[PDB]
Amino acid sequence: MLFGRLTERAQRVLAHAQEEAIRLNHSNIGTEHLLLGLMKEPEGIAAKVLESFNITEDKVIEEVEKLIG
Amino acid sequence: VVKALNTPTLDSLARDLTVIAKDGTLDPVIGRDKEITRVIEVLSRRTKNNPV
Amino acid sequence: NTPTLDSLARDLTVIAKDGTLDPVIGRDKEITRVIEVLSRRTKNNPVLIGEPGVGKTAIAEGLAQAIVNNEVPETLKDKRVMSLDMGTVGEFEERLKKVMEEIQQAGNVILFIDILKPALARGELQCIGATTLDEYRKNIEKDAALERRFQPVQVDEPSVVDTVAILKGLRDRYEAHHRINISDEAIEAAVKLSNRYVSDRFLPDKAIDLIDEASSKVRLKSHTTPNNLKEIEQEIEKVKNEKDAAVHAQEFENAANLRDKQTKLEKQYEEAKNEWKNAQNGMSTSLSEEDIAEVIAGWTGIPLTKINETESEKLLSLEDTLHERVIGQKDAVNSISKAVRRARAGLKDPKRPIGSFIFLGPTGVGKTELARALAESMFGDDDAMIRVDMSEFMEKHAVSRLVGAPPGYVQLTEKVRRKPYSVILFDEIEKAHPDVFNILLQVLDDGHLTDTKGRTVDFRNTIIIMTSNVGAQELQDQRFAGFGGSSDGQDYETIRKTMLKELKNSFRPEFLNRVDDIIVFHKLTKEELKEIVTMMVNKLTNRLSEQNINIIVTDKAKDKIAEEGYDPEYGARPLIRAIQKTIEDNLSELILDGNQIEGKKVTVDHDGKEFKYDIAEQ
Ligand SMILES: Nc1ncnc2c1ncn2[C@@H]1O[C@H](COP(=O)(O)OP(=O)(O)OP(=O)(O)O)[C@@H](O)[C@H]1O
Repeated sequence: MLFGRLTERAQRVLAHAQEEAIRLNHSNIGTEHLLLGLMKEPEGIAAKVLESFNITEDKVIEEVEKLIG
Repeated sequence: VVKALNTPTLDSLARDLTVIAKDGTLDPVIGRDKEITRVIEVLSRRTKNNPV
Repeated sequence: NTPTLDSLARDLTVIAKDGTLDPVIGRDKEITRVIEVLSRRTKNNPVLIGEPGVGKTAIAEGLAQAIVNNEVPETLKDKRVMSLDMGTVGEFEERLKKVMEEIQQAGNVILFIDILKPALARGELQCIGATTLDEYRKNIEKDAALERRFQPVQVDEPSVVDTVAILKGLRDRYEAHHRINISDEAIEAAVKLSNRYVSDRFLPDKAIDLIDEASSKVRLKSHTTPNNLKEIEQEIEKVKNEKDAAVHAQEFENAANLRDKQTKLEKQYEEAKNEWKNAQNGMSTSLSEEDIAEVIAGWTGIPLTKINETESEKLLSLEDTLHERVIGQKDAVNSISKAVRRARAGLKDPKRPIGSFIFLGPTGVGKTELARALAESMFGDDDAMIRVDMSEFMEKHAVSRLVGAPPGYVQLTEKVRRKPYSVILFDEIEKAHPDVFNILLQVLDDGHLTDTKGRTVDFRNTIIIMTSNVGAQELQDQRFAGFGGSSDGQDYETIRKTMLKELKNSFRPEFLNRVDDIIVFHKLTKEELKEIVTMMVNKLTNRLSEQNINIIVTDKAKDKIAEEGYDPEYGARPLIRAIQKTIEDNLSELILDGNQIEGKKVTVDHDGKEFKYDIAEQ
């Protein structure tokens, strides 16, 4: 039941993570890419969770870029 | 996220397998397709339809 | 109403009154025999003598059912049948007295069994036995009181036509369950194939056991989705999941669109299902004869290419198969080919064995190879051969081994019972106990035997071949009798007559009268071994098909290796040793050297001193 329950936005998050992995010259799809893929989907329920917690798009990108190499 | 969001006799006297398998918790049975097909072919018959 | 008898045993007339089970078919003679014996003044206790599994319970079921159908005569009219199982066996003796008293008082209760001697002496109980012959001759015959009170009745498996009638009688009971249209031609093919191979549990369970997968295969193949409904069902499921997620997301703007899409997909799925089921119902589930053959191919392991035959080209291809597997000496092949077809057609007596050939000649010529080739070309199974060595059958106590252990002490009959269609081969028949010769003569004449337990084995479909080493000294003298030649130029009939004349001196004159044809093997020459080497090379290449390696051996190497172990007495035994120690020793090292010759071509050539190996592309 891996792909039998994912919604349309769930696959969009995975596609965003996959396309961000190529640009960052990373051969491994780590957990740091799924976070970026989720942040670029302001339509899901999780979008309201981060919006209400003063979590924007530009801050998380630089915060995760600093941690990773 | 929370705030922003039938034959009952046999059910209690035994355990139901397809209910748990529906939730997607059991390990996927891989490589037993031949046995599954043999069992379903044997089971679908008027006589001698109880595979062992 | 005999309440005690109705509670301590199971009543059959109540079950037969409703008729929920299939009626007893093919037992129209056993019922009449039972009702005739029960009407006799003396020996009114019939016994169902027979091996378990032949349908002894069906006889009692039919006897009980005949009461409901009003087919029993006035002697057995409106009389219930009660069966007492062996699982209810002091306090035990206190119930049977009341049961027999109730039976005597009522007068319409018929006892059935699988202390009581005074009861049977006066004939107050019309019990019907169902024990096997071995127990009947061990516990009943030893008592004189029950000897004149029980009438033995022979109950065994019916005929093939009776089995066909039984299968056709219950056709509806199988066709109405899974809605399968069983063709008439499939019944006869199924009953033929079931008796051809499955002959262990007797009738009727060895013939009705084929209809469990043959029809189910086509039923399941025609019941699947041809990539039409599965995609629509997946789309419906994903739309339903998306709609549920939207409902739980408090976003009803897309809820209407999702509901409309789900309704449209449901309508499309209903239309597709209707149009598919109309097409499916437009045709019937007819059955072919190939399904039964496929099922029996997996039941016994026999390849489908052998089972799918009309039993007409097998005789023609027997000679070709024997010539291919056995190199040279076609006289024996032609002599045995003519005799087997006469018996197969029906010219020979059906009770007598099909083949009664005798193998004669020097050792190492390949008699076992010819026997295996014949068994494969006639029955299709290489391992369906039973070999009994007469070296151990030299004393008088050895005669009680192949026929079975007599009661009081604790082979061939037991093994041949499970495989009636098997080739039987014997060795050192010239040195055996005299009683074994009498047993073999009885097999060749009568066509069947009987063990100490009373069970009758079958030898009508068995081929008996006896290998004798006597007379080998005469053949070798003829080869060297004349300089520049041998006896190969002589006619085969003259040598056969001389060997037959020399054979009857040591054996019994009447023992050789049943032999269809005397088989005499020739000698191995230089040219014969060249093709044997080629056959060995071909077999080795065939055994290396998994590694995909092509091996070719030049005729020079074959000639060089043929003379390494040339000996008429040994035969072909040194050839295998020479082949294994020359080419295979180097082949194994090349295989183990990191797949050096994997997927390549290996050439064996003899330059005069050694065997140079060439490795190139394949
Ligand atoms: N023409 C032939 N082509 C190939 N192989 C042959 C040929 N003739 C004989 N052989 C081989 O000879 C071998 C001799 O072994 P086999 O056991 O058959 O001998 P036999 O002569 O029947 O004697 P025995 O009864 O003592 O075993 C056989 O295994 C067979 O492979």
